[PDB]
Amino acid sequence: MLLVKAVKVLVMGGCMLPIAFGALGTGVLFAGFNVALSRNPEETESLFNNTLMGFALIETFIFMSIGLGFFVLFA
Amino acid sequence: MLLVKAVKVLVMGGCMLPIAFGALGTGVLFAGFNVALSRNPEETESLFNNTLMGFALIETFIFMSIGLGFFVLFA
Amino acid sequence: MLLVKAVKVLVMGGCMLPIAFGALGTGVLFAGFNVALSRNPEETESLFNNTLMGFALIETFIFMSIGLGFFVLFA
Amino acid sequence: MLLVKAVKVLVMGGCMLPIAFGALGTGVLFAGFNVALSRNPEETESLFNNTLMGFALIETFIFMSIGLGFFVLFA
Amino acid sequence: MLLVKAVKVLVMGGCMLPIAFGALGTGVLFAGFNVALSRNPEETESLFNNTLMGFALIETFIFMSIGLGFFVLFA
Amino acid sequence: PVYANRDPETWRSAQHKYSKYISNFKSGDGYFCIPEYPYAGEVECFNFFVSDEVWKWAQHHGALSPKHTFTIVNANEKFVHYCDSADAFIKERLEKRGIRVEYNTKLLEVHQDGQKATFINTKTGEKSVRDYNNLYSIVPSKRQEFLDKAGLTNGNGLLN
Amino acid sequence: GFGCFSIINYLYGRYGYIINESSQKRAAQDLLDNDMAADKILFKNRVGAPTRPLRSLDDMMAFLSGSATYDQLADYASYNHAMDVNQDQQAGLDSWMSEKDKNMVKYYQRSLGKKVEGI
Amino acid sequence: QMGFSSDNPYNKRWEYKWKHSYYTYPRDYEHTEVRKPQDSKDVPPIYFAYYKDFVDRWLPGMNMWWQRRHRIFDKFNVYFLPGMSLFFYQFADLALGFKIMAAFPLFLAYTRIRDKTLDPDFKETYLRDMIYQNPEITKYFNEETIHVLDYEFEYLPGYLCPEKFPEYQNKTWQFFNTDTAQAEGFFKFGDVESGATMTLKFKTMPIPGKFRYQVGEPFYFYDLRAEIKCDGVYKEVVLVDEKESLKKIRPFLFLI
Amino acid sequence: ELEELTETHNYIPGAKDDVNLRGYLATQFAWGKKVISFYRHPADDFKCAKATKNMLGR
Ligand SMILES: CCCCCCCCCCCCCCCCCC(=O)OC[C@H](COP(=O)([O-])OCC[N+](C)(C)C)OC(=O)CCCCCCCCCCCCCCCCC
Ligand SMILES: CCCCCCCCCCCCCCCCCC(=O)OC[C@H](COP(=O)([O-])OCC[N+](C)(C)C)OC(=O)CCCCCCCCCCCCCCCCC
Ligand SMILES: CCCCCCCCCCCCCCCCCC(=O)OC[C@H](COP(=O)([O-])OCC[N+](C)(C)C)OC(=O)CCCCCCCCCCCCCCCCC
Ligand SMILES: Nc1ncnc2c1ncn2[C@@H]1O[C@H](COP(=O)(O)OP(=O)(O)OP(=O)(O)O)[C@@H](O)[C@H]1O
Ligand SMILES: [Mg+2]
Repeated sequence: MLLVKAVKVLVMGGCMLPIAFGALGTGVLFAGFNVALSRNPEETESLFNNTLMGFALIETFIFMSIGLGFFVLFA
Repeated sequence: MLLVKAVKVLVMGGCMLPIAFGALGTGVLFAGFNVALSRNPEETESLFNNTLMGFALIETFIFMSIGLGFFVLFA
Repeated sequence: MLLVKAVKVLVMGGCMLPIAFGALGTGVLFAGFNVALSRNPEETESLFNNTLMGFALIETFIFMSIGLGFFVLFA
Repeated sequence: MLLVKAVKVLVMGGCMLPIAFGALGTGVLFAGFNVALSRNPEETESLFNNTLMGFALIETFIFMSIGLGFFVLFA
Repeated sequence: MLLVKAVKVLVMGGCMLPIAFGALGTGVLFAGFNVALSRNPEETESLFNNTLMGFALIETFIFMSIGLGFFVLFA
Repeated sequence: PVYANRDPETWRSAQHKYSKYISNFKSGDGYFCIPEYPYAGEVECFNFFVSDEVWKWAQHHGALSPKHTFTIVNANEKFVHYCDSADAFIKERLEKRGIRVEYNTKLLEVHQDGQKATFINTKTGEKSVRDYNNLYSIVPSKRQEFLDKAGLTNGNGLLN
Repeated sequence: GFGCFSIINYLYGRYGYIINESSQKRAAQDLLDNDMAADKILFKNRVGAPTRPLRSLDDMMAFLSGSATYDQLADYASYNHAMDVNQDQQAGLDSWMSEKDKNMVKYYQRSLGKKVEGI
Repeated sequence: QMGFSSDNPYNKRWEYKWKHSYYTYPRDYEHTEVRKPQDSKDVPPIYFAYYKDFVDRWLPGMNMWWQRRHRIFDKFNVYFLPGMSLFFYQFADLALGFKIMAAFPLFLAYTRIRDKTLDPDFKETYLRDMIYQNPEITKYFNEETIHVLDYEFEYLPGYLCPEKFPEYQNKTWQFFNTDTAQAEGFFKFGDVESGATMTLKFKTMPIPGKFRYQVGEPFYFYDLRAEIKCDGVYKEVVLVDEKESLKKIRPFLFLI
Repeated sequence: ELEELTETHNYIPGAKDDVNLRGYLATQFAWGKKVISFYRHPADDFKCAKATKNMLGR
């Protein structure tokens, strides 16, 4: 009873792990964009759209995690 | 009994580890796509296609684990 | 009660993990901005803008965790 | 008895660790294929095949782990 | 007795750590092969043979671990 | 629809014609040709037992037309020369399954335009031409002269 | 798939006891046999709380293999007053307990809605 | 024969193909001549748009199913799927899984009825490319001067002669199909330049192509004959002969 | 002509004008500078979709 509830809240903390990797994966993504941009700035628009697009899919998993987080915490 | 139940819900939290690596693997893949795009923007099609195809396999493992999670949580 | 609070505050400590990864991703982001600037300094302002833009998406994840942290700490 | 059983289900959760690494290793491999494609896109079929081949070897370890999981879970 | 048995089962799960690192190491090796292949595709046969050879050396440690696991699991 | 026992060197990884011999046999006359001994692939290339079972299912639901003919064109008088017990089982199982065989006949020519296969009965020396729609043949061998110029081979062309 | 999964899940509800009712009766008495064995080998303080489960290896296994062991210890730690007393015991303030004080946890369990006897 | 046909007089062989962008249906059917204001009815009656959609979309669609009802009366559609729907309908109140397994065989029957009742549409662009390659036809006919006088194309009913096509004497295939899936028709052509006319008779059957389970061409012309007629010259062209085409390829025998 | 655009629901300004000069003046500083395509109706949708051996129709 009290033990399982303590584990449920504990797992809810684990969801903050992707939130960490998402930050690193984000900086890495824009780190490459600056290099890719300095390499060929004529095609900035294409790089830019693909840049933000990837970011969307990145935080998508992050949001997905929070779902599972509250699920086990309440289901 | 009650503890094994606590471990089951705990394992479900561990399933959020691929979610973290999947985010990093995504930013890394899109980070390379940017560079690979600047190096040769003529072949946007192939590069862009192979990108999402890779993203598919990446997230495939993610949801595979989620299934494994609920499986152990109820079996 | 306090025990559940003890694991809540324990989770609240986990929020400092993205705060850690956010620092590394930041260093990586500005690292690429520097080398990328050297190869094509003609577009300094462009790189600079996208640099700070990425650091914002980093804190987006950071503040998100702190929100999730304080929430589960009191909910 | 039940203690060992708790470790059985715990080891079962540990099998999701290669799943996380398999996801990251996938993006890294395809990220290189993207760059390798822009470099010399004449060998698409060759490079493309080697990519999927290597990936197949990854899932081999993945399925190997899962098999190992159920084995220790029931033996 | 029952405790040391649980640790025996626990160590059996630890063998999946090289499995994860081996999966990631696979993408890295194949990534180097693809990129190195595009730079010099005339000698694909040489690079290709060396690739699988390295992959074999990887599974050596993999099997070594599982061997070690089953050993301590019963010895 | 002409198939063989090995793949040529002009095919890439995207060609899978070898796998269509059994699948793409919707109708027509089929021939399984065996060259003159000595040849390579005596028992490791006999796929007329798996094809019969797969082609038995096609006739059940109509994928394979009922008016088809599959016969084994064996240039040699026996399948396994150095094992009678093995050859007896094959010839015995071919009859139980319902397959027809023609001995002393070897393939001689293949017309890719009209799908004509010229056969010849070495025993009688009488050749014929027969329409085919799915043809499989084990590649025939050939003795090399440099081994005969040195006086090493004996008869058929094998080393003594 | 939805049709078959919803059907077999129904059959497993209606039927199913034909092959699993034995494993439930076994675990039912086993969950009681191991609980009765825990009360035999476990350190209970002046209140019915297993405060020393790690006293020996046999106690660690009995505490985990029990059902009520988690509750008797969780309810004792979740009672603010009971821990305020222990915090005073550690400082040097202790005395004898009456039969009513010994059941401070049973009263706390009853208040939450538990079914506890021996008041 | 064209199954989907309304009271509209123009473009009969295109009625089911043409997808109009109209919000509702026109007040009157396409006029064959100029009429008077009193010949039509201003401010049509109430509920007219709903009436038109019934007599111009629903009714010609049901006449198609009724015209080609002989192609769906097989043991699979008539006995198997309804019986499978009733077995699970008795348990629909026990759980949701039975409702699904009781409705699936009905949606499956509609799909087979839907696909089987459609008018047989062959790849007409492959046909015109075939005849415009023949010099004896292009001698009198050209696309910029050719016009269609009549068109007929319909499935052949029942099983065919069990000597020319022994494939259809299969009890397993008959359990799913009551027809052959073959079609026969003709094409009345005319050339406004040379004044020539010809009747392009053709027979079709589904064939397998290059794959194991999928059909290659559901309408393959194994017989294509043209009886050309000009001012005073009569020619007979044979683009595809059946005696030579049936020796190389056989029908497909659709299942489901 | 204005009634024709309304009764046909061609309420996208400048769709039937070969040179929608009014559309260029409003987009002189717009992001993604573009004018409506000629004779574009607000109801037509030419969207397609295909399934390939790969996912997402690729
Ligand atoms: C047992 C109790 C009964 C339960 C109630 C069941 C209600 C059944 C009737 C209402 C539903 C009808 C289906 C509507 C959905 C299809 C819409 C449509 O019409 O599209 C036509 C479509 C038209 O094709 P289209 O819409 O794709 O467009 C064609 C091409 N263009 C657009 C260019 C013109 O045709 C068909 O779908 C085939 C005919 C559909 C058959 C529908 C069932 C009719 C049932 C008739 C019953 C007769 C006996 C009983 C009644 C006797 C009367 C006295
Ligand atoms: C107690 C209630 C019983 C209800 C029965 C189940 C009916 C479904 C539930 C009620 C919903 C009713 C309102 C929905 C209206 C339909 C909406 C729709 O999208 O349909 C468009 C569809 C259009 O389908 P379509 O395939 O022609 O085109 C659409 C293509 N896609 C999907 C890509 C867009 O038309 C239909 O109506 C199909 C469903 C009809 C269901 C008829 C069930 C009986 C099957 C025929 C019996 C044949 C028996 C065989 C006998 C032997 C042969 C002689
Ligand atoms: C005021 C009361 C009523 C308000 C109602 C709302 C009015 C909204 C006003 C119109 C907003 C239109 C926004 C369009 C943005 C497009 C910009 C663009 O073309 O990208 C060019 C950009 C930039 O190119 P650019 O050349 O046009 O601009 C360059 C910008 N500078 C000068 C800074 C360099 O490049 C791209 O193509 C990227 C495309 C990304 C598109 C992301 C936006 C998607 C959102 C639209 C979909 C929403 C659908 C909602 C449907 C809901 C249905 C329920
Ligand atoms: N290459 C294609 N690419 C995209 N869509 C296609 C393509 N071919 C067909 N389609 C769609 O599939 C529909 C059916 O094609 P189909 O060939 O049967 O039309 P058709 O009018 O009968 O041609 P034909 O006059 O040669 O008989 C078409 O209306 C079209 O919307
Ligand atoms: Mg057509």
